[PDB]
Amino acid sequence: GLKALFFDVQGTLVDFYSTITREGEAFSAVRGFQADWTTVTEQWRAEYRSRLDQVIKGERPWTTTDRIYREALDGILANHPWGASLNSADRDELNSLWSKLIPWDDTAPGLARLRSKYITSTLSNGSMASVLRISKLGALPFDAILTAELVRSSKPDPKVYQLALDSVGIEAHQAMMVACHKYDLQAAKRLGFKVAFIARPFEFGPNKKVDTKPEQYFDYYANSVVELAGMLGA
Amino acid sequence: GLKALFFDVQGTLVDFYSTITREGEAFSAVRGFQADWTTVTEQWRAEYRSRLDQVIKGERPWTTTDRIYREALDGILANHPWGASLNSADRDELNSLWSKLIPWDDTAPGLARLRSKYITSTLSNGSMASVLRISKLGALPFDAILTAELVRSSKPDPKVYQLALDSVGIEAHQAMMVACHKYDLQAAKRLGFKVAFIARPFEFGPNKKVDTKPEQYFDYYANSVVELAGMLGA
Repeated sequence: GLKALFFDVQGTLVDFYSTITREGEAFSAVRGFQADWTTVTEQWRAEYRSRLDQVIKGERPWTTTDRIYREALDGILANHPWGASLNSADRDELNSLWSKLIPWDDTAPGLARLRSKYITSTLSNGSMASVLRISKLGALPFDAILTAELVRSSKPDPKVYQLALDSVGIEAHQAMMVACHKYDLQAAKRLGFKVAFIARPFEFGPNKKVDTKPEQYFDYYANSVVELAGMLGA
Repeated sequence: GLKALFFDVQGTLVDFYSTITREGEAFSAVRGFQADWTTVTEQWRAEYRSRLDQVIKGERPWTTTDRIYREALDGILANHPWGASLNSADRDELNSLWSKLIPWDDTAPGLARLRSKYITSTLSNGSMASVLRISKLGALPFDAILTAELVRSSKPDPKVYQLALDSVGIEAHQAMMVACHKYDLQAAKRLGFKVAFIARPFEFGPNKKVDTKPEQYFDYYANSVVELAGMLGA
């Protein structure tokens, strides 16, 4: 990280857990039902992985992640009674959430600092649509917005890390990946990137354990974007 | 136009003529010679687009616009008596100016104001790296940077404007094209965009004339970005 930092978004920068469980509470109660939004979040994400692997395994073909979440919702709604009462336009509204995820309280100030010293960009699996709307809404400054949609792929596919470099015009040794997911940081480190870990102990909500162990290949390890800004001289 | 705005960059938002003629005027000073930076500019932009046209046709493998300008520089430099004295690091410098184009005075505040009411992004023909770099340099605020290198093409190719709708999630009638070039707005309007024309009479410097007539098919017609912000109520 001597010229540009690339920031994973979901979990790393934004709280999808709180977003689905709180906004979904406004959705449920207003339709007269109560839903287990903690379970729904899980089945939706897991149903998004498996529906992504198949997208990465090569049999099921590429679609924007906004379309992946929306088809995943039809699968998991079928394992809830109330899912049947939601029409197709109800589920569009429910799916819209992923373009609305909430920042962690350190994301905006640490993004602002770092960009005062660096080129900053997203490198996320979300849609460009969602990631653009997530940053505008949450006031997150970025010099640019890149997602895996632009290469029709998915991290940890090297096509995706190459796009970071190509779109900013730098060598790997000049870039650093910022993610709370260690798989992401290995693929980047395989490819020569510098890497920073932001520990996100509540990524998946209050009752779950996450993996926040340090690791030697980590160039930096931080509990917030602001702390990472401090170790990088911003 | 009611949800998102897209801006052409060269000519429309940044003063490339001043950039080359000023910064270019200092490049020779450091090295002890003189040139017509006006003449170089015209030849350079011209050879670039001719070579560009050989990649659109496919008769020439696709290269980045930065690579494309770097080769054009070699071709035009043959015609000037100070050319042989620029080694290839001298020319790499010279080529770095296309990522340093200076905003027009109005550009920064109008984009700051127009981003308060709409989603906004570049949609220019240059490279991502250049466009990202000019924006960060001129402190120009955008929710996202898009160029036609993201689809290995160039305006008025319809992909380029589709890619605008795809990334933001909006259809063409809620999107607006902004440019000082009429070929660009002609395409945006056939594809259902609203279109705003920005008149840039000094685009090519003092001793030239520029067609900046209004048109029936323009949705808006302004002499600055801050003027266009005023007309859109921002």
